[PDB]
Amino acid sequence: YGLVPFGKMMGPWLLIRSALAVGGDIATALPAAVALECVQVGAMMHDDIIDCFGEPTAIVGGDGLFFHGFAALSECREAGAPAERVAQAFTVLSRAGLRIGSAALREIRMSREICSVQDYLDMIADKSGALLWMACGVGGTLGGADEAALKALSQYSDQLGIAYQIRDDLMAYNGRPTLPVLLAHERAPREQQLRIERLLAAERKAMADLVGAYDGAQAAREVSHRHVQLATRALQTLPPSPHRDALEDLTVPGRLVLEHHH
Amino acid sequence: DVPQVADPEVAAMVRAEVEGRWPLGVSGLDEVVRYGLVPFGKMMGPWLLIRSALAVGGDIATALPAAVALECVQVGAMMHDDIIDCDAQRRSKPAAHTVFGEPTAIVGGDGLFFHGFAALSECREAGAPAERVAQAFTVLSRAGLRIGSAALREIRMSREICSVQDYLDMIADKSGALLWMACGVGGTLGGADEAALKALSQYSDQLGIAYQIRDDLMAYDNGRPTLPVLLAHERAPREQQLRIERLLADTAAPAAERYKAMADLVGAYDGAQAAREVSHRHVQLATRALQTLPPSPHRDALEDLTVPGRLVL
Repeated sequence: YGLVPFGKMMGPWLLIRSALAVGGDIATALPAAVALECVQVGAMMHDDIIDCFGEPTAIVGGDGLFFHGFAALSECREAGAPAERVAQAFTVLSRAGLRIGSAALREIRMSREICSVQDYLDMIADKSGALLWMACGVGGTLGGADEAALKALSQYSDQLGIAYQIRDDLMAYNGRPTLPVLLAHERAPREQQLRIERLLAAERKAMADLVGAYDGAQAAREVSHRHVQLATRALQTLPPSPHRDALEDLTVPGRLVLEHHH
Repeated sequence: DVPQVADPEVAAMVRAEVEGRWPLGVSGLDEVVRYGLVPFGKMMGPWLLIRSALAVGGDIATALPAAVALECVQVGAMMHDDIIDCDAQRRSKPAAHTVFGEPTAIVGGDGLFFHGFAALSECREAGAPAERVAQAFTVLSRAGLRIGSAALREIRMSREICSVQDYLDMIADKSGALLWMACGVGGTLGGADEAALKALSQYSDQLGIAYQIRDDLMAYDNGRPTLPVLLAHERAPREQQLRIERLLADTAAPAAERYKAMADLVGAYDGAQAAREVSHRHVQLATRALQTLPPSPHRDALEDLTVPGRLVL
C-alpha cells in the first residue's frame, strides 16, 4: 500500500525525482523525460524481437528512438541546462546502453543451462538495473548531482533492478535461467541438480511441477528483500526531501505486475 | 599556393585507433562489434569527418574519437539493415545475422550504436568544449534519423513509380546524410561558423546525390527503380509510361524478365547518359559549396572526393 501501486515502473518518475532530489530544475527534467522515453521505448522494441509489430519498424524505429533520446537530451540546453552536465549525461546514457546490450547477449548465450547465482545477478543488474540507471543517472546528472550522489543513484538503480527482475521470475512459480531455479539448484543434492539441468536443456507444465517439487519459488524472495535494503540504504546518502522519500518506496513492489507487463 | 597547414595520414590513423579499441581476440559484445568493423576497408566516412574538422581549423585529437563514433554508428546501422535486407549481389560479406543469428545481430548493432555514442562522449576529454560536444550529438542524431527513414522508404517506395524529386530526396537522406553525419559533426567539433556548416551541408547533400546516381549506373554499364529508370519514364511516350508503371507496380513477375524490360527502356530513352548529366551537375554544386571553406590541403581533399572512383561507401 503506502503510496498506492500504480503500475509501469519507468524512467519518467525515476528521472524527474532523481533530478529534483539533487537540486535540479523541473524545466530541464521534463524534456529530458521525453528524451529518456525515446531510448527506453527503443530498447523495448528490440527486446520484443529477441524474445520472439513489423520487423523493419521494430528494428529501425528502435534505432531511431535512440537518436531521438540523445538529440532531445542535447536540446535540453535550450531549456536551460548547463552544457557541462549535458555532456556528462551523454557518457552516462551511453554506458548504460552498453550494459543493456552486453546483458541481452548473455541472455542469448546462457539459456538452457545453469549459471552461477552471481553471474545471473550481474546480468540482470545490467539488463534491468541499467534500464533504471538510464533514468537516475541522466536525471541526477542533469540535476547537478555530486559524484557521491551519482554513485548513490547507481547502487539504487542496480539494486532496484535486481529486485524487480527477481519478482518477475517469481510469477512463473528458450530455457532461460531464473533465480528461483538457480537457488533451488544450490540446495539440491547432485541427484536433484541433474534433474534441474536436463529440464533447462509447452509440455515441458513439466518444469513447473519439478520446480514446485523442489522449492524453487520460495528461495528467491529473501534475495529480493536483501537488495531492497541496499537500494534504500543508497538513498540515505542523498539529502532528505520528498523526492528522496518517493524513491525509497519503489523498492517494495511499488507498482503493479503491470510494471513487469509494461 | 604553399600549404600553411599540415596534411596528415588520416586513413591509417583511424584504422589504428579502431584496431586498438577492438583488437584481434576480443570476446563478448566486442566480438560482435569487431565482426561488423572488420575488414576495415576504406572508411571514407571517418576520413571525411576528420578532413571536415581540419578544414575549419579543428584538432585531430578532437575529431578522431568522433571518427570512431561514426564508424560504429554506420556499421551498426548496416548490421541492422542487413537483417531487413533480402538481396545479396555476391559483392558482399556474410551478414552478421546469418553468422551469429538474428538476435545476436540486433544486440551487436546496438553495441555498435552505443559504442558510437560513448566514443563521441570522449570528445569532451579530448578538449572539445561541452557546448560543441552537445551540438555534435544533435548533428549526429538528426543524420541518423535521415539514413534510417531512407532505408525504410527504399523498402517501401521500391516497385512503384515515384516523382524524380521524391527519388532525389530519398537518396539525399540515404547517401547525403551519411556524408553530413561526417561533415556536420567534423565541422561542429572543428569550430566551423554557421556559414561553413551550411556549406558542408550543401557539399554533403550534393556529393551524396552524385555517389548514389553513379551507383545506380552500375546496373546500366535488386530489380528496383533507379534514376535512369525515372528519367527514362519522363522521356517515354504515354504508351511506354504505362508499361514502365505496371512492371514496377506488381510484385509478382520474374526478376530476370523484369530487369531486361526496364533496361531496354532505359537504353531506349538514354536514361544512363541522362543520369550522368544530373550527377555531373550535382558534383559541380558540391565543389561550389567547398569554396566557402578556406583554402587548405583538407579542402583539396574534399574536392578530390568528388572525382569519380575516389569515394567508396
